[PDB]
Order: sequence, then structure tokens, then C-alpha cells
Amino acid sequence: NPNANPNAN
Amino acid sequence: DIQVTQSPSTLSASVGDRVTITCRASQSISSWLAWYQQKPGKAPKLLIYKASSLESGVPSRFSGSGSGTEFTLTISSLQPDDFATYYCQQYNSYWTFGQGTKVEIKRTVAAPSVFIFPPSDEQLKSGTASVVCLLNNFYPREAKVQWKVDNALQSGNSQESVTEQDSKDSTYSLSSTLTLSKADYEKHKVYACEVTHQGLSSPVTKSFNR
Amino acid sequence: QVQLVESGGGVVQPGRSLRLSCAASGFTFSSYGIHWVRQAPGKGLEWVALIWYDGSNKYYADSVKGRFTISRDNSKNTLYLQMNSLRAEDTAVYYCARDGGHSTSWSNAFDIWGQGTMVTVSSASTKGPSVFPLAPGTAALGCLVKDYFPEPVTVSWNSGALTSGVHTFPAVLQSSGLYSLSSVVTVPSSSLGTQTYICNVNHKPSNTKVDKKVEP
Repeated sequence: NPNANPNAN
Repeated sequence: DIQVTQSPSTLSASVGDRVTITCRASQSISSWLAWYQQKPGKAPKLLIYKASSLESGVPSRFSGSGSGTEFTLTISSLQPDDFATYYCQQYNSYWTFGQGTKVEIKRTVAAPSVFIFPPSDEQLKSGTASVVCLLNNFYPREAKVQWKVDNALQSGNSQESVTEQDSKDSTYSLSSTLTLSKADYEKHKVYACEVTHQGLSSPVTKSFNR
Repeated sequence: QVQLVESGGGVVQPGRSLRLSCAASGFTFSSYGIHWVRQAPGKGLEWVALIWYDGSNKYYADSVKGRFTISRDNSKNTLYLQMNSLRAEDTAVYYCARDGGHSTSWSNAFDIWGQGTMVTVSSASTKGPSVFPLAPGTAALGCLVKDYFPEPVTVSWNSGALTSGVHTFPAVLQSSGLYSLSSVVTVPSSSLGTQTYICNVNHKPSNTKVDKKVEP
């Protein structure tokens, strides 16, 4: 999914 | 592919007016729609995210509404620094932006002052001829400029340039430049620039004889 | 303060390669996914690529897939975009833009943008402009500033003493690959033989300065 969140968690 | 189209493409309005602009997605994007403001040559600025959420520090006169395929951005009362182009963007499937809505300063209709300039004797020494037609200080922006050489309508050999709205009087100016080889230029006599504009009750022609 | 700074833009010939970069400061760069977005002259915004915070997942637009490569070096707080086999239509201002991080369960709108870096894809050689007069109760006159590369040129009138009523048009790219513009000014008819009018044209990239007096 390209629209998945791109940031650290 | 998800497309987003904005309406209208240009919106004329005055300070203090309320403006509502629309953005339609080709298929449902749920609430994944964002609104950005961009001034010419500047980085875009995020105004609204998730359809209606106001980004931190953005003035409260900006509000967003909608879900699914129909979304809108409303400026409750335009301020002078709000004249700009506004872009919506869907972040549901990849990232696609709209074509932009230019929010422009409204003013009274002003017909253009039209001028034609033959090519310089200096340039003609060099092998190319440029004929310039100037439309000065007009409003609204829509204007048609046609070139005629010995009554032959010219096509493919002209280029237009338009200034941004004058900061003082909110008018436009436009140049149309006809490029010909000196041989072609010296083959003809009458060079005419014909201008159509809302402020003109009938088209205006400026011409010279070579 | 949070800031993104793009670098690398310049004139590059078609078919060649160019590595843009984007340096971040004022926030934990290694925590954020970052996008490249571009805007061609006169056109709208076009998303180009995304890289995840650790440089793992990478997404590209179909228009750049296979030619552009996104990467990052978190130890240098820097993002890169390697562009190969450049085409003329890649001419654009390129922005880096941060995922806003409003929600952890989806990607987000782009909150922080850089100022942009301009990439001009052209094989045109550097050339200073030819300046031709546009000879003249109001009369119009001007200067045609033709065949120069690359951008920009500045035009003043009477060494800056004349600014009222001046319109300097944006440059247009001619089919020769060389830019051209006119600068015009409306003045009184009554002093056309009395008042001297000179356009001062400065082409910074070519070390060219031209003064052209414009007369009837």
C-alpha cells in the first residue's frame, strides 16, 4: 500500500 | 488512477467577499483530501488536511467540507494576501493534485490600449524579423490577438506573454510577438494586429505598412 | 526552526543525469517519510516520489519510473533524487515535502515544503541577448530582449530613474531553445523628442550589459 503511513512509530 | 478536478479554474473576487471552490474526485477518496495555497514562484502551503481539519497556524477564515467525491474549500472573507492559486490533493490512492483555482482580484472592465511595433532596422540586418503587438492595462484577462499579413491570418508563428495583475490597478498587460524571416517580412506590406476584448465594442486593429 | 533546502538544480542537457538533494534541519529527519514534488513552468503540481523514514519503501510516479531513483542518508539528514535520461519535459522546480504525520494509521498531507530547486533540461549554449528598440497623449515604447540563455535577465529604464508605467513581460521559450521578452513603458507624447529613454538590460549568466536608447 503506497498510502500507508511513511514515518517512524 | 484517481483524478481530482477543481472548479472553477479562475475565480474573480474582492477583499471581504466569500469564496467557495470545489474539488471532485473521479472515485471515492474517503476523507483523504488536502487543500494547499500557492503564490507564484513560492512553495505550496498546507491549509486543510483530512477534508475539514485546519492545519496549525492557518487562519480560521479557511474551512473545508466534503467526503467521498465532492469537496469544497471556503474562505469566509477574503483578505488581501489570499489572492493566490489553490490546489486540492487526494492522498487515498497515490498522490494526485487538481489543476488549481486561481483566486484573482476583481476590478472594473478596462479595455486594452493596443500598440504595434515594426521590427527594428538593427534586427533586420541579422536575418529575423520580430513584430510586437502590445495590449496594455486591460481587464478581464481573456483577450484574443490575431495577426494578419496582407490580410492572411497568421498561425503558428506568434507567441504571447502576459504579466501578473498589476499590484496598484489590478490590470493585465500582454505582448504578442510575430516571428518571420526577413525574406518573408520583406515579401509583404500590411502588418496588422487585431484585438478582441470585453471592453471593446468591436475588435480593434492596429497596423503599419512596411 | 524546521526547514527543508533543495539543491542541485541547474541547466542539464537532455539524456544526461543529475542528482538533486534536500537537506533538513530543525526536526528529526530520520523519523519522517519525504516526497519529491515538481511543478513545470506554468503548470500544476505533480507528485514524483516517496521514500519511507528508513529508506525502505519507495514509490514513484509513472512519468518518472525507471529513470528517477529516490534515496536518503539519515546520517547527513539528506534526501536525494537521482534523475537519469532527462527529457525536456522534466524541466521543473523540484520540491521536497514532508509527510505531515497528522495520523499514524495513514499517510498524510504535506506540511513542510522546501523553497524548490529549478532544473532546466536544455542543450542551449549560454548566450547574452540582442536588444532591439520598440520605437514609439500617451505613447508606448520599449526594448525587445531577444535570444538569451539561460534565465534570467533584468531590465531597468533610465538607470532605475524611470519606473512608473513599466511592464517587463515574463520570458517565453522560443522554438530555438533561446528565451525572449519585451519591456515596455508608456510615457507622455509631448516629450518624445525631448526626454531620453534608455533600457538597461543585464544578463547576469553571460556577463552582458546592454544600454539601448529608444527614439522615434
